[PDB]
Amino acid sequence: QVQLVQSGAEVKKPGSSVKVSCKASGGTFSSYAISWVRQAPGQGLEWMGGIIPIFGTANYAQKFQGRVTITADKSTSTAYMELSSLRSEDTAVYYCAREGEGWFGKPLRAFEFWGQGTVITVSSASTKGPSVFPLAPSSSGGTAALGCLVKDYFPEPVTVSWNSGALTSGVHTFPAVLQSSGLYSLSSVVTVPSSSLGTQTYICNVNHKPSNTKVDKKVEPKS
Amino acid sequence: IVLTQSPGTLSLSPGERATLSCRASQSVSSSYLAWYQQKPGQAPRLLIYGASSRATGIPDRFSGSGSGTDFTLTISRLEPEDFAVYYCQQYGTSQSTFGQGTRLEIKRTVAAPSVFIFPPSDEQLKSGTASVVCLLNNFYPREAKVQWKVDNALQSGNSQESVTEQDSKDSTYSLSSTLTLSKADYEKHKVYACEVTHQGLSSPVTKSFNRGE
Amino acid sequence: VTTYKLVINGKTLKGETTTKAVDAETAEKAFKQYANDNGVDGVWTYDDATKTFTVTEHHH
Repeated sequence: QVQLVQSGAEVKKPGSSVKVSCKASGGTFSSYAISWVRQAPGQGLEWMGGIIPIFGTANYAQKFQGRVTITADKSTSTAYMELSSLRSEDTAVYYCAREGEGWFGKPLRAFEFWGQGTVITVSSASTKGPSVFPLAPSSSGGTAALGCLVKDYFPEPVTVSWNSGALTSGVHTFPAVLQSSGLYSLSSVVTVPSSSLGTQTYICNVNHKPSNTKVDKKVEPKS
Repeated sequence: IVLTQSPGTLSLSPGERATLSCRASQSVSSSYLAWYQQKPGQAPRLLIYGASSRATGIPDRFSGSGSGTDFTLTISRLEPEDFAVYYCQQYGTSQSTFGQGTRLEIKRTVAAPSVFIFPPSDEQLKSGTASVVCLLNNFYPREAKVQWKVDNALQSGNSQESVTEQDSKDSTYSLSSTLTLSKADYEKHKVYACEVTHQGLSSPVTKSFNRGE
Repeated sequence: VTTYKLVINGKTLKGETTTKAVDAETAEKAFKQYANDNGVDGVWTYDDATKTFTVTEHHH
């Protein structure tokens, strides 16, 4: 069955170039268009271009003519996209999509199959593990809120759990925010009964794979 | 071509009928109009191709219609898994454009937020920066306003915020806002307050603390 | 160029993180800043066989 597997996330310096790969398995790789569609954080779908491998002819959105190159390698059923002189506005998820087939007569004229996406971050920042600060419950009717502030890391993503995954009810982990420093920042909060602050331990488990940070912060009530 | 979707947000209850609109600046052939569904963190999913044909595996409560410049996606009875972002697309070999997306959100009763404020921790103040966090928990609708005040002076340009997706259990939203100052600026003031405006509050709510106490 | 590791043994912060440096002295300077940024103050030890720093706060 048709499957598109894309290469992994990349951080790139501004002005450089990146090559993203999309390997297709389980279908003919020849007469069906492979396109590239990008999505900047919080924004819509934007078609970049596409190629019919058997003909080799690539088309591009006007916006990207001159710094994108889409190629296809029939020897490995892989499609490639090269984007050069990267700018910050090129931070996005890049999807590869393949046209579907008709029943007997053909082109679907729609993207039936999508890759899982490739996160491209364009930044001059260096890899940095997070700082984890407590958001301490104070002394909201019988309910207390606490959490962790996961600050000044790069790149995305970080994962947060509470008490090694045993605490899930009331948990809110917010989408990260990009600071003027170039570093990301996010908060995870949990709502708990005020009565439990004296008897339960609340530990936020922070994982940042790019820096191999695995770190556990005990959040205790301030007196 | 410019594809314009309406409305931008559609708030409906499960069981209701959703009608999504895609209008084109110029005529689009019916076999080139496709609809996609996208959920947070996932790739888009093909729903309708050729304006009216359901892709393999799409339940028959999804239907598409239209020709020329007016196209429509109808969902006859909203199941909870149908709340998502929807994109129309004009498929093309040499040029292809997407609509800007419609967000289909669950409508529920108004719920005022619970507001908490957290001072910067002692361990952060060791490092020369101070972060103040205001939490707005489980409110609906999504629109909320947060004003920071330092010694009753309105702040500006020194905060960032973000909002959760809509909760699957109770359909509410939560919001976190962080006000950032140097440690030196934080030591020069005493009252840190966060004032929340929202539809479920008959008047702005203020949560605050005095530095030190 | 060579990966160094930091194990954190604090009262409230426990775990590990890494960094890439040429020197053990360049890694030490990166780790000591990180530990201060997280408000950790403790006793420092180093094992060159494993390229691992350890910071341990008094009690836990």
